Amino acid sequence: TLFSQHY
Amino acid sequence: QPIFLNVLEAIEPGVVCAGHDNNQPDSFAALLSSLNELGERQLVHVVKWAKALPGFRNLHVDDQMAVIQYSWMGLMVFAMGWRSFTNVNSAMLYFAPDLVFNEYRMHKSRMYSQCVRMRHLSQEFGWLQITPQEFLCMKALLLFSIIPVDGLKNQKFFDELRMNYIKELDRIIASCSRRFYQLTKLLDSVQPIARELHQFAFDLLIKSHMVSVDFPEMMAEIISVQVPKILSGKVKPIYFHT
Ligand SMILES: CC(C)(O)C(=O)Nc1ccc([N+](=O)[O-])c(C(F)(F)F)c1
Repeated sequence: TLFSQHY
Repeated sequence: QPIFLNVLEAIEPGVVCAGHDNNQPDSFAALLSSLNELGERQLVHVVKWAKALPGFRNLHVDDQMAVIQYSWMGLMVFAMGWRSFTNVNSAMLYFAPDLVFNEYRMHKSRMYSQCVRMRHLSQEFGWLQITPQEFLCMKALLLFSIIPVDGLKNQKFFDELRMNYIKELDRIIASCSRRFYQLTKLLDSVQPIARELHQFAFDLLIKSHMVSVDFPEMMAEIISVQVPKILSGKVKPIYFHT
């Protein structure tokens, strides 16, 4: 995801 | 005094600007584009802030993400409530230095109901004489006030953490016992507002292609994947009072 791809 | 309060002060984010063109007259699209952009920018700051919170790393990672994603609208509303209180005594809504809503903008954004609620939240900071230290500790506990109905991957760690944040709010309060009633009540009231904001944002995402509002990528994603879990009742807030 775009949240877990930057975390 | 505590180590605890030092931390929240130390990690408290700074000024975040929306990037709004205040020289262009107000339109729904422009205002709503600058709020969405602001949203994204503030999300980034909430993430960094969250990860430096005490005991936060104790959580399972996916709980770490989940918790921030679910609670983000609330935390924003809350801090925005304070920013409005401290900077302009709640006469207007201080979304950011370059994005301060007056009633006209309240109406033009089409969020007049929700904005009205938030101005009232701002006023409460005044009415209750909320101190900077009660605000910070309240805000930190907001992050732990909204969870899936079927609990998290490691519920125990979450419960421990939430328990200790309540305690710490209790320490910095101290017939004082009635202070707690009020703050817990004020905290409870953030949820219905965030819920109204969630619906607005959801609905807006859904029509965005057709009202010319631009959604940053991380927004579109959260609003479409996590938010609907809140609006469907899979993810519910934790209320002190019933
Ligand atoms: C997603 C939607 C329209 O952008 C939105 O509610 N954005 C938004 C952005 C910033 C802030 N803020 O406090 O700085 C808030 C709000 F918390 F006030 F409601 C909402």
